[PDB]
Amino acid sequence: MARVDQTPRIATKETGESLTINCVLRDTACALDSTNWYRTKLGSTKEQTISIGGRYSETVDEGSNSASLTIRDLRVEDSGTYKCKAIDSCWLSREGAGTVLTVKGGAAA
Amino acid sequence: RQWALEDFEIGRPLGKGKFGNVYLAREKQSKFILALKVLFKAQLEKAGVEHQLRREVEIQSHLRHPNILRLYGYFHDATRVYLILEYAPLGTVYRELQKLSKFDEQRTATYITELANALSYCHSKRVIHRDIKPENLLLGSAGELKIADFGWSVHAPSSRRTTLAGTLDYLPPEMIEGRMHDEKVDLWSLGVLCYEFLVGKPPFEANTYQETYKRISRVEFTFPDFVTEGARDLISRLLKHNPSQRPMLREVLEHPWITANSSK
Ligand SMILES: Nc1ncnc2c1ncn2[C@@H]1O[C@H](COP(=O)(O)OP(=O)(O)O)[C@@H](O)[C@H]1O
Repeated sequence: MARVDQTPRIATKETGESLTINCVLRDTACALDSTNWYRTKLGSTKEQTISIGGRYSETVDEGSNSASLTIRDLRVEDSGTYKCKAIDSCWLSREGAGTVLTVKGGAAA
Repeated sequence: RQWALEDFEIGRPLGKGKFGNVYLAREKQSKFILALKVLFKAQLEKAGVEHQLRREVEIQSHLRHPNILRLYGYFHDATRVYLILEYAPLGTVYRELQKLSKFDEQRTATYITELANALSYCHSKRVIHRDIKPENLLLGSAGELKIADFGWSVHAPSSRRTTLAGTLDYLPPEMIEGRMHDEKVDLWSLGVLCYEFLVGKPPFEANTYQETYKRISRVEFTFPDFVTEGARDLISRLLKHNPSQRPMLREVLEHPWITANSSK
């Protein structure tokens, strides 16, 4: 009954704002210590790795079996679906159900 | 995990690795031939690299390119981890270099093209590869090379200090001197491999650790007389101490020596 809980499932933000996505592996002693982040931009078919650095940062909380991704200074280009994916300490594949991010406004302009 | 050992018939060993063996195998239902890499958990844990492997296997699972070895899946039992891999029937580039001593310009330029194509694809997926060694380049049925080392990174830049490899010979100066590194390591690797393919040994090879460290840090290398002007130009453009001065992958693929000699 292990599950990865990814939040928020849906996010609408304005340009310049920040988004934190959280993923928690619940209901299991298996450890989520190895999380990678992926994005498919809106309108695209290509999944990409979220490379850490610049506007993108990430944390791990080993004690709570969680991992987070923060994107700061959001841009319209950032619109898309985001997922955490990992192989946990039990060698089992884990993935969040995803965050559908829409960045609308507030100035293009 | 849904694949299991009973799904496979095992054949001859393909070779021995640090943490177990690799076997030829076929999946029983489809009779599809593949390679099964077996790793002992206790050995991975002993060396303390199991966590890193789980990160790398996850990354590898997304990479689909003719010049990148395909990972089809994985599974485990109480003592072992099993990686289901593309079978590369023509062995390693390392072994090919042992047999041929040196490669001609066509084979070299074609291999460099394949690597640059693979690395270009990697950039499009935003994954970074670290150093590339000939023993981790396998050959497909049509003689095309496949990057086989799972050596991927998702931090740009990175301050990481793996791998305690064999020698320093394939590491860029920023990695041995302890500075940050990113995608520009790619181009150093292409320069080292281009040289090694043409000459038969990598450009900074020496009898001692000390001398190799110094030659890499100083970018101290020379060419045998038979190396042509175009090859010298490409290699010298690639082996820059300052990573920011190394070319873009497109510039490698468009280099006159590459376009003149590559079959691809
Ligand atoms: N997918 C493959 N297809 C064909 N041969 C392989 C494959 N993977 C490994 N081998 C052979 O098995 C040997 C074990 O190598 P490898 O698995 O790379 O060990 P290590 O984990 O120590 O790097 C290699 O020398 C290579 O020749």
